[PDB]
Amino acid sequence: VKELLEAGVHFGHERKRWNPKFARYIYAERNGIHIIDLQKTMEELERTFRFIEDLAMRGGTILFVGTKKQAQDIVRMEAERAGMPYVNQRWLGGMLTNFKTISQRVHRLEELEALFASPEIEERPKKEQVRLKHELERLQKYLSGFRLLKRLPDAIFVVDPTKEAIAVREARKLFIPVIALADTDSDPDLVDYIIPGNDDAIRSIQLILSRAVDLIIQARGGVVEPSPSYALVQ
Amino acid sequence: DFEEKMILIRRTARMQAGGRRFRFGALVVVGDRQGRVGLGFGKAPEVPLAVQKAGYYARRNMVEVPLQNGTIPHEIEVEFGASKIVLKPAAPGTGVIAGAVPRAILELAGVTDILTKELGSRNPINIAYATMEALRQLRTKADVERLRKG
Amino acid sequence: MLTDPIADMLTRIRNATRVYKESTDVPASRFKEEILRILAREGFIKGYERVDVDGKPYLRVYLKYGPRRQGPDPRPEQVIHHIRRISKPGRRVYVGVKEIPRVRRGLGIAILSTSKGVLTDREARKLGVGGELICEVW
RNA sequence: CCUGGUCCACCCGUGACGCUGAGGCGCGAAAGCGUGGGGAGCAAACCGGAUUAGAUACCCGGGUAGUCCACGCCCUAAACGAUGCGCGCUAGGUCUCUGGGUCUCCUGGGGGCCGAAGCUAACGCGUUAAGCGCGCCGCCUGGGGAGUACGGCCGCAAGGC
RNA sequence: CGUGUAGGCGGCCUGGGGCGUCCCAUGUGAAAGACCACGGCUCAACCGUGGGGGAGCGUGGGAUACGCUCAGGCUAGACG
Ligand SMILES: [Mg+2]
Ligand SMILES: [Mg+2]
Ligand SMILES: [Mg+2]
Ligand SMILES: [Mg+2]
Ligand SMILES: [Mg+2]
Ligand SMILES: [Mg+2]
Ligand SMILES: [Mg+2]
Ligand SMILES: [Mg+2]
Ligand SMILES: [Mg+2]
Ligand SMILES: [Mg+2]
Ligand SMILES: [Mg+2]
Ligand SMILES: [Mg+2]
Ligand SMILES: [Mg+2]
Ligand SMILES: [Mg+2]
Ligand SMILES: [Mg+2]
Ligand SMILES: [Mg+2]
Ligand SMILES: [Mg+2]
Ligand SMILES: [Mg+2]
Repeated sequence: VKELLEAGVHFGHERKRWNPKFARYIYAERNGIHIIDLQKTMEELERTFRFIEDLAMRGGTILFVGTKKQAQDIVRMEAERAGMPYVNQRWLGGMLTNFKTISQRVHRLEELEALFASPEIEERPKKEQVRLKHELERLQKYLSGFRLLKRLPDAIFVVDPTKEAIAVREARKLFIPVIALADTDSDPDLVDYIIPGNDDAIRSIQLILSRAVDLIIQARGGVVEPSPSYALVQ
Repeated sequence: DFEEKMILIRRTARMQAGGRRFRFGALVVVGDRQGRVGLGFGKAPEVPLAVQKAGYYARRNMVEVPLQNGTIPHEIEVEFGASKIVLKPAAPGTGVIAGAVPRAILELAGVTDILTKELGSRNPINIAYATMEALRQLRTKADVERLRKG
Repeated sequence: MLTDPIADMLTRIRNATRVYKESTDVPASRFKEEILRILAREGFIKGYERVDVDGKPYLRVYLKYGPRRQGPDPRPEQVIHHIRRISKPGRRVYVGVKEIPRVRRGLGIAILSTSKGVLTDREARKLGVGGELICEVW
């Protein structure tokens, strides 16, 4: 039920823009494309969950990240559907490394969240209205999934690590165990828990992000049907 | 909260239409004297401030100096930049002979019997960074044959 | 054409470990095996076996490295951090017994050919002999 | 027409016969020199014209050696990759020249760019290394004095070492 | 910039010698100084006794991995 799914349409990706480091996880080159061995991908998925599960059943928070369009929303869902922080927009720099300052801007989101429904709006010339509204708008726009826990995540899950290695550095400099879904466009080595697979076709992201968010809640109770995925899915 | 003693402080300067703005630099070492120490370099618009930051960074970046009689496990040499540093352990009851930088660092690291020697560039800053990466590379017969398992 | 196949060998290894690697294959030699036997026997490698690459005898030498680390640059520590040759083909470096070096305070090894086989800093000091100090490893 | 080097393929032959290389020897851009030809264009020098405080210059009109050839000298240089030669070893990517194959691919030599690891004072280097190692040759040891002096050797001289 | 003289440097295997090299034994390495002890002058400086070391070099014996040399073979460097 696993091998059938992925191998259904969820493996083999980046071609000849690879990275010789990530070669212990390759089978061959079909039609010019690098086709990644799934058989080993499993033995790694295993251990990757062996970690998630030994974390979800110990109540620790995880930070999901993906800022590339072919995988923005499909992570906005899975996260809320697991009640976990995430970053859908531009992953601002120094979020984790400078957690005391990026957080000073979430304490400003609610500073407008509680001056939103209020009797003080009666006043304030139209200048500060467009202003404090917009300010709220954007503040919101970037920090939708970045409020939740005011505390350094005990881990981080990520789509394309080399696409957002900036983050991976922050986490790594803090000692935050890193888990991610890398293809051949990425370098293993600097990821603690590896999910070798497709990273652009919106298929494979669902098949892996879902069963991950599912295995999250399987250590809490509430076994359900998967999340909203198909709408314009191909 | 440790020992905290500052190596050197310097005033630097940058040019700008109308004269020379400045800035001050502070190199600081930190230790409990058990085998814990950290190096910290901090620059800021003023003396007091800079020194503060120094300490903060110092604690951020500390190393497990593994003694073995108030001295050191093995003899080492390390080049960081144009600056070479030699570390040789002395028999108990000798003294910690070194220049300001290396000494400083080594006192709070809780050494008491060590031969040193700055070679190459004797730039304080780089002798600092030098010594750290030396200590940072200390091994005991334990952690040694700990890797020669198999 | 290689002058000191040994310093080579050792370099082959020094370079091998630098990026970490299953094995590396020095071309075979009844002296290079000798030397290697003391790396494994003293725990600097997994070992080695004979092989071949089209009629040509080599030594598959399986390296050894430390445990993965935390923080940035998570590459392991090295089992062999340092391996540099003493006696060179341009300056043979011989040593009497009381002259034998004390690598790194016992932590390292001074492999060295002798009148009675390839011993080491401890091994020879015991058998009470000396000879061409071949190299220092740690 | 005469001749050098050099790469590929077949694994056929010899069986370490190798690498480097003080001195020596040869070659060595331009200019320059000797003897003898040659002279269109260009052009040190030199003559004029402007400009200019002046203009032994830059711009313009002329113009001789020279630039060319044969034979003989001279032997210098930013003679530059400012990177001695040989060998082994340490990710790949890209385009380019030229070999070979059961040719959308692989492999061998060569020339470029970006770049792991590593080096580096930094700039940068990076299988065409400035990486990691062995061999052998050359060379550096603060600036000016000075590549000067003296001596020596070479050169017809200029001058060179 | 080449070519090359002397010189330096020398791939895999097997055996003979043992020159380098390594070990043991012994002669030599004066004393004074130095250095560790112990005392002699009130301490000390100076001074005595005793011990312990000293590389080298000669002599005898032994080992043979590496270097050298003689010998037999190989094809991975080199050449054809
Ligand atoms: Mg240096
Ligand atoms: Mg034959
Ligand atoms: Mg030659
Ligand atoms: Mg000419
Ligand atoms: Mg003429
Ligand atoms: Mg004219
Ligand atoms: Mg004219
Ligand atoms: Mg000439
Ligand atoms: Mg050029
Ligand atoms: Mg090429
Ligand atoms: Mg480059
Ligand atoms: Mg290349
Ligand atoms: Mg002077
Ligand atoms: Mg001069
Ligand atoms: Mg001159
Ligand atoms: Mg003269
Ligand atoms: Mg010769
Ligand atoms: Mg005496």
